[PDB]
This record gives sequence, C-alpha cells and structure tokens, in this order.
Amino acid sequence: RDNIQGITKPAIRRLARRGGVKRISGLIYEETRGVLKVFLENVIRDAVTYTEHAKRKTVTAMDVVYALKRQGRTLYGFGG
Amino acid sequence: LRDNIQGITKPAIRRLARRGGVKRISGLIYEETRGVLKVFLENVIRDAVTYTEHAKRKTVTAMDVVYALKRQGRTLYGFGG
Amino acid sequence: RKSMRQSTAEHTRQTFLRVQERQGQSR
Amino acid sequence: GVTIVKPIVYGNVARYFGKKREEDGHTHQWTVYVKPYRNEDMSAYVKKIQFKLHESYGNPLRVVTKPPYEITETGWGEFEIIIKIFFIDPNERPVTL
Amino acid sequence: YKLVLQDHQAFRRKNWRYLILDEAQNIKNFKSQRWQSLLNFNSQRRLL
Amino acid sequence: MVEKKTSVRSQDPGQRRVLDRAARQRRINRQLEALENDNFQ
Amino acid sequence: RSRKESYSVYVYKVLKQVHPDTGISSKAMGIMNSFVNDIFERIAGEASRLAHYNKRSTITSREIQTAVRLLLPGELAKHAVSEGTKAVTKYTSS
Amino acid sequence: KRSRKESYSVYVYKVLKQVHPDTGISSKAMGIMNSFVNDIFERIAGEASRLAHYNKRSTITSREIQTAVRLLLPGELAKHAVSEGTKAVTKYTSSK
Amino acid sequence: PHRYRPGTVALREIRRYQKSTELLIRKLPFQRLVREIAQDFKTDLRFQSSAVMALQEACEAYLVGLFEDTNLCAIHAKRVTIMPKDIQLARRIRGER
Amino acid sequence: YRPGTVALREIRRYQKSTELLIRKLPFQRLVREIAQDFKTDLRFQSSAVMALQEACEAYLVGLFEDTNLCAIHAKRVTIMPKDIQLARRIRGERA
Amino acid sequence: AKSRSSRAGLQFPVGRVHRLLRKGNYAERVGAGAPVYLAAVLEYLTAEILELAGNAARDNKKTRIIPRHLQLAIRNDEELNKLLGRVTIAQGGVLPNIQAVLLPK
Amino acid sequence: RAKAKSRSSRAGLQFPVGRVHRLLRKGNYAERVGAGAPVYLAAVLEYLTAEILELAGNAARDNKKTRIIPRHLQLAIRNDEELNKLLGRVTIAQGGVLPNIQAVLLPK
DNA sequence: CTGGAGAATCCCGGTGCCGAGGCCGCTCAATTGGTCGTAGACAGCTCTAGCACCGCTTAAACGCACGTACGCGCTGTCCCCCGCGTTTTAACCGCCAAGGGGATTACTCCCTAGTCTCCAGGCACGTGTCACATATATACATCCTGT
Repeated sequence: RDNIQGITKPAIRRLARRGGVKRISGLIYEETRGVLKVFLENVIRDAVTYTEHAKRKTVTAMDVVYALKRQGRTLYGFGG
Repeated sequence: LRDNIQGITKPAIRRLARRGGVKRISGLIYEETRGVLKVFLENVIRDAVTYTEHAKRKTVTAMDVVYALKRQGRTLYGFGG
Repeated sequence: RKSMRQSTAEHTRQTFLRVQERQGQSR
Repeated sequence: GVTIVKPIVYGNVARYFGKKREEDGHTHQWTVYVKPYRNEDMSAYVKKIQFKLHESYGNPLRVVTKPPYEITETGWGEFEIIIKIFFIDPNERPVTL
Repeated sequence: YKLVLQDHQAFRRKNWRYLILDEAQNIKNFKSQRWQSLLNFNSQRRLL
Repeated sequence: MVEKKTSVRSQDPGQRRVLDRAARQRRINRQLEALENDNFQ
Repeated sequence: RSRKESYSVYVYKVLKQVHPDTGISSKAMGIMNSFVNDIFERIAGEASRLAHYNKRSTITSREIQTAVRLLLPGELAKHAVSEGTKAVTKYTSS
Repeated sequence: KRSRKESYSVYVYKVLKQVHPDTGISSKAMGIMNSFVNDIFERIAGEASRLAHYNKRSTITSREIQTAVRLLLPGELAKHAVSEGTKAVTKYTSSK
Repeated sequence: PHRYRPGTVALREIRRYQKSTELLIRKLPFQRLVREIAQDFKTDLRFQSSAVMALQEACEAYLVGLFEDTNLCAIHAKRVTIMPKDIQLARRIRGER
Repeated sequence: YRPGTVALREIRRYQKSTELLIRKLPFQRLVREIAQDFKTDLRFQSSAVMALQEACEAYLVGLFEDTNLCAIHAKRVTIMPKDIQLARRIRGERA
Repeated sequence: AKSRSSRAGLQFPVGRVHRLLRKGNYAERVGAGAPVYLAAVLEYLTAEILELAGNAARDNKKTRIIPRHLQLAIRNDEELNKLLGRVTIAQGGVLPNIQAVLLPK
Repeated sequence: RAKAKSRSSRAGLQFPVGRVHRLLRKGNYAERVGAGAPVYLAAVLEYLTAEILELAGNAARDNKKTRIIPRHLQLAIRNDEELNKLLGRVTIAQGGVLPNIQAVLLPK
C-alpha cells in the first residue's frame, strides 16, 4: 500500500510553522516521514495489543489513550 | 553547613566529563555543572526526606533515596537489599 | 474559596485591569 | 510602632604564616565574617551579604549567600572592608558596615 | 450551485428580492445538503 | 515423573546470537595451539 | 440512570465560584474531566506505594498528604496541603 | 529479635550456576541481580493490574500477564519471555 | 508584480499557525496511513472513527514538539535554518535516541 | 604533551574504570548542607549517601555525554555553557 | 441527609472519591479522611486551572472557557506546566513565541 | 499426606512462584489473583535475569575476570540492543559507562 | 530617514447555527445506623549505627607559567530553499439503498478462587572459612613529539 506519503511536504511545513520553524531543509520531509512512521507504529502496536486483549475487533479511542500513556506521551481529551 | 557546593573541584568535574566523551572543557562549564548538580541533588534529597518525615524517622535510609530516584525516572540498582 | 496563590490572584487582578483597558479603548 | 532589634557580630580573624610567601608576598591568612550574636538563622531574613575589599584583588566585590557569612582570603596589609547586608524584602534598606 | 455550497455564509446574510434556480432539477432531494443551503436564503420571492 | 530438565533449561536459545568470522579463527587458533600444547590437559 | 459517570457536575460547580459568568465548552469540560482522572490516579498510586513503604495496609490522609507533597511544585503543594488539611479538619468536627 | 530480610539471591545463583557452571557472581553484582528482578516484577505486575482494570476486572490473570509481557518487553525480549512462560503454564497444568 | 522577501511570509505563517489550534495533517491521508501501519499487526482490525482522531492529535503534538526542539539545535549552530542535523541533536538529548 | 593527547588518554581511562570520580568527604558535606533546608538534625545511612553519589555521577556523566553532542553540533571540541543549557532545555529541566 | 462532601465546605464529591479509592486496589483500608483529603486536593487543582483557563478565554473576549485557553492557562503557569509536563491537551495548539534569531531587523 | 511439591518445581522455574504470587496476594496489584499470574511473572522475571547474567558473564570473561562486577552489568545492558531499551532509564551502581569516544574528538 | 504603494491585520457591527446550559424524571449510589474484629499507635527496651572525635600519610587539589590549539569573526562564493504562479490530483457530493459486523447486556450456571485450617520442607541468618584479584614489580610495546 505504502501511503506514508500522505503526510506531504506542505503538511510537514505546516507542522514546522506551528513549531516555530522558519526555514526547512530539503531532506527534512524524508526524515520526518521516517520519524513519524516509527512513532505511529509504536502507538498503534500498543493500541492493537490493548484491543486483542479485550477480545474486541475495533481499536477504540480508549485503546489509543492507554497505549499513548504507556509511552509517556499523555493526551487529554478523548475520555482519558 | 556552609559553602559545600565548592566541594566539587575542577578536577572532580573534569574527570566526570572525561568519562562522558568530552575532550576539551571550557572555563565557565565548571560553574554550570555545579548549578545543574546542585539542582538535581536538592530535588532528590527533598523527595527522599519526604519519605523520612512521613515515616517519623530521623535518619534518611537507602530505600528513601532509591524511591526518590525512582520518582525522578532514575531507577538505581545496587541498593535494593 | 478565593484563596489562590498570590501570583494567580495578581493574574486575576491584572486580567480585570487588562479587560478594563481593552474596553476603555474599544468603547 | 514596631521596632525589631537583631544582634550581630562582624569581624575578622587572621593567622600569620610565619614567613613571607614567595608566590605572592602575602604574610597572613584572614577570614572576614558577619555572624549572629544569638544562635539564630540569619538566612531567614538576609538575602545576601556583599563584602567590598581593597582594589589590589582581582575582584574586590565578593558575595556570600548563607550564614554564618564569611570569606577566607590572604593578604599582607590592613584595609577597610565595606560589608553590605541585603535583606529578603527589597523594600528594606540594606545595612552598611 | 456547486460553488454556492462552500460559499454560503456570504449569501445567507443578504436580502434577496428574487432567488432564481435554473434547471431546478438539480434540487431533487430534501436530504441533499444543498437543498438546506438554498432553503436558508432570505428571499422575498422564489422562482424555479 | 517429570521430564526433569525444564528446571535447568540450559540453552533456551531464543537469544542465541551466533559466534562467527573472527571467532571462528579464534577457535581454529585455539585448536591448533591445543594440538601444539603439552602434558597438561 | 448511570452508564457513564464523570466529573462534569463538579468541574462546573467549582467553575461557577472562580468565574460566575464564565461557561465551559463540551470539549473543554471533557478535558477537565480527563485531567481530574489523571491526578486522582497519580496521587492514589503514589499513596498506595507510600502505604507500602511504611508497610501499612491502609491509605490514610497522612499517606495522601505525603503523596501530594511529592507531586506539586512548592507553592502548588503548599496550597494543596492546606486545602486538604482544612477539609479534613472541618470534616472531623461535623 | 532477628530482623530477617528476603531477597532473590538463592534462585539467581541456581539459574546462574546452571547457565554458567564455571562463573561465580559477586555479592555486589547479586544486589543488582536482585533489584533487577524486583523491578521487572513490579513492571509486569503493574501492567497486568492496569490491563485487568481497563476491562473492568477484579483479578490479574496470566492472560493479562502475557499481554503485559507483550507490552513491556521489546520485540525479541517479548517473544522469548512469552514463549518461556506459555510453555511453563502447559508443563504445570499437565500435572508434571 | 510584487513579491515578499524570503522570511516575510515565513513569519506570517508562523504567526497564523502558532495561534490557531487545529489539525495540520490532511485527515483522509493520515487515516489511510494508520490502516497501513495497523495492517502489519492484526489483519482486519477496524478503527473507530474517533480512535484515528486521537492518533492524529497525539502525532501532530509529537511532531510539533519535535520541531520546537529541532529549531533549537538549528540555532545552536548559528543556523536560522533547520535541517536533519538539528532534529537529530534534539532527539538525541530528549532520550529518543 | 600536545594539547589533547593527555586529555584523550584520560577519556579512554575514565571510560574503563568504575570507581567514583567525586571525592567522598567533600561530597557528603554537600548532601548534608542540602538536607539542612528540610529538617534540622537529619541523619543519613552511609549507604544512602553512597546511593546519592551513584545517582549524581551517573546523571552528570549522561549530561556530559549529551552536552558533547551539542558541542560537536557547532563544529566545536570545547563544551560551552550554552551546550549544557541546550542539552538540559531539550531535556525539559529548565524549558 | 448530608453528603459527606458538603461536610467540608466543598463543591467536590467526597463520597464517590472514596469509592474510587477503595475499589481500585490501591490499599486495603481507605481511612475516614483519605477521600476527604483527596477530594479537597482535586477540587483545589480544578479551581486553579479553571480560573486560569476561564479568564484567559475571557482575555480573548470570550465568555466560555475553550480548550485553547485551557492550554494557555496551563502552559503559562510555572507550577501547572511542571505538573502537566507530559500531557498534551487536545485541540489546544501551542504557545505564541518567535525565536529572536528568526525575527527580522 | 502427599509429599508436598512446590510451584517453582511443577512448572519448572528457579524464581520463587510462591514468593512471587505472595508479593502479589498482599500487594494490592489486583483484587483476586488467579492461578497463572505468578507463574508467568516469575518465569519472565528469571528469563530476563538469565538473559542479562549471560551478557554480563560474557563481558566479564572478556575482562579476564571470574566474578561479575557491576561493570559487567553496565557494559552488558548497554552492549545488547534490547536490554538497553528495557533498562534504558536504569543506572547500575558501580557499573561505569562504555568507552564511546566521539570520532570528531580524535587525533587528526 | 522620509516617501509612496501594496498587502496584511484588526476591531466594529451584523447575522444565523447549535452547542451549553436549563429543567424533569427516575436509577445508583452515597448516607444512616449498628456489631465486629481488629490497624496501628503508643509505651517500653534491646543494641546498631550514626556521629564525633583524633593522628599519620600522601594523594590530590591548586596556583603558576607557557605555548598551542582551538573559538568568535569576516568575507566571499555558490547553491538551495522561499515566494509565487500555473497544472494536477484528491476529494468532497448525489445518486444509490440498507444489511451485517460487532459492541452492549443478561441470564443462568459450573468452575475457580478466597478463607482458613493444620503440617513440613526451604530460606534466612548465622558460622567456618578459601580464595579472586587488588596492589606491587618489571620488561615489552606502543605511542608520541622535537629534530
């Protein structure tokens, strides 16, 4: 499938603008896609382990919140 | 007691920096290291004493320091008993 | 309660003053 | 109508080396200090104490931040030291000795 | 029609005397979401 | 009675981490010197 | 009814004291609901471990106070401890 | 009038002596070996605890223990731990 | 014609997006990427429409926070411009390495 | 000795030993003076002070390993105070 | 007749905060005033945060605390930023700040 | 009665299942522990102990020492890719560090 | 520094949509009232450490002196990101009408687990010591750095 290119250069530039970045190197978009795909795969992998254990077929938002709290990255606003 | 942050000498800092890969050290970095170390020590010591005052004890045992380090994300092995 | 930290109480006072100044301009 | 009196003692000790040092020519060690007369913790109301020395030293304006406030140094001649005690409250005028 | 649906905040706030829809065929469904967009137009008269 | 080796579970090779290349040489060398070695075994 | 309980009735009761005329959006109210579940579990877990440290089998108010001391930055801890101790003092007299 | 304190030294030397017959272990290294065991025990039990509570359950189980080992140990570390435990539970319920 | 100097529209983008709290990754492409990543963990796993929202919020926050630490490494080398060297140092210090 | 030859030797030597690098007696008074501000007349188990030292030397060695990477960032060999500050800020200690 | 919470001069639920304590396998004995203390602390943190966020939003010409201003109130406070250091408030964006080096002139 | 068999033995473990389950029974980690949790937990605990003792002893032998010191633990848990991860935020007392000298700080 | 254009911001006032709060009505759950073991607290008392001192020894910290090596600075060179206009892909409807996959929920029931006994090996703390390797010693090997 290979749809890691949905996170496009304009999107990475918007995320950099929000983060204060005011100039971005050319090879910063092929870096950020590898950095984001490792972070996603880690939080999804833990959300699918909290979903298999509950004998459920749909990854609910609670699974994502629990798996995100496992990494330390704590997000407020989705029932946890 | 008084003026004990000076008990961390210039060689004492230089050796620690050598173990960390640092080759050449600057002049002001010794004072920066003293400040950073002082802050870290004060936090750990405060949290350890939190386990002693609550325990009505007068001596800070090793388990108190181990737990204070754990709360700081600094799990230490060797003092667990 | 109205027993907040002094810096927070001062921030509330400063916010009332900021609102009053903003309205003093806008009005 | 509130008057608070805090007793303190300020001075200096000196030890003679027995001979003039060849490195810098100094003949005495000395420690200049402020300490309380009573057994009380000055740090509860003193922010810092500044000691201004004679202009012969690389830096004449020294600072101390915990009681018993003192500085240890070496020298060969006598001179007047200005001790400026600052209080925690910035609205209070520091004392000069 | 198709660039009135994503530009409707601008048109609703106007006193239209006549609102005219050509080939009104395009407005078959009540649950259309452009039926709602055109319905919430202040218009004294309507012509299909 | 029991199979009586799960208690010692010596190798348990889920983490085997093969030894190779220069290590082979070491072994070879060792064997050579052992064949060249002397009374004490 | 029951199903799903939450803090919403206390995040809005306490908000009507600090700012009588300020409201709160459903999303922001949800965020406050979530935030309280964070601190509750943090303080209670550190208090359970504290009970485990002095080998008590009970979480008393002393354990909770020491858990509050371990998490709040100074002024925050110094005012939270006062809040808790005043509440416990006033609840023991009634 | 004794004050005896427990530790894992007796079983870390069984396992070490078995997985390194010629190698000893210093007292200071066994302290680290003890603290490591207690730390991982805490981690796996806590994650199983949370696992059970998330599914509205009053009991921490070996199924929750396996899922906590899947969450805790990295990929290989996990695989080996899960396999070892899984095979230890079928050797125990077969009345060997 | 008229065009802004390099750095004028940049600070305007900075100001616009560092004031308006909304998502910046296109919704549908990120939802497709989530399914791609989840395909290699458990085949045929449905994602609740709000689970991907939580994933996207927690990913945009992570990337914004990683760009704020990268922009510091850029300025550490006297570089107003950020590049893979600054992200790498920032993530090195964060303990993400 | 060519500046940097006796210093690299020490890097290779202090990265191979495991003994503490701060003197004991001077560091134990610092741990008691810091305790001063929380409780008059606090006692310390000897092993407790040793554990404090084992915490701090590891923390400082990690901070001097993360500070060196920042020095190498600006094409420097010397670690500068802003390097400790950048490492620590990226650490979240004084953000 | 009188909720246990009311008998502290509070707005928060001393009663349910007791149940959450002695149901979550924290210990084996929740004292009389363990929930009375924890509820007080929770209500205190709520008061602080709610006030800050509320008139941060009213600083924005708003009469409804929005999560953007929840984030602003939390991120501007030096104590609440230490407490909620590793917490990402959703739909809260970031704080406005431009590094001097980037800024022109 | 019958000769009593332990729980470490029936399963085939070295770490005390009785003691492990015991810390759990009066550890409030849960409310009603089952009959497999301590077995799994002890099995994996001791598995990691073995996993590390391995690398520690091997590095020790690299140093021509027969006794594992904490150094043989720092060196190991930092030498293995996944033990380091698992014990990334763990300092080993009297272990030291690994001699990672930056390439740019070398003689040229 | 002023000019003068040309774009961006930036509050004022306006206009509807829809979330935020308003109330109502029962379900869950916190209160009330009371008996029943007991958590831990507090009053001794054993007995380790902790602390505090003092001497002798010497590593080590430290100050100084002297080049060398490395650090902010300048400038020039060249390219690679910014700004912005055009071509292309993504992505919404309307058009098309509902099955079904799966969380949500209970009611039985049998199996697992607490509770609570009485035994019996096995884990701790001694004791009895044996011995890795720390410290010491020397030549061999790099491993420099000044010529």
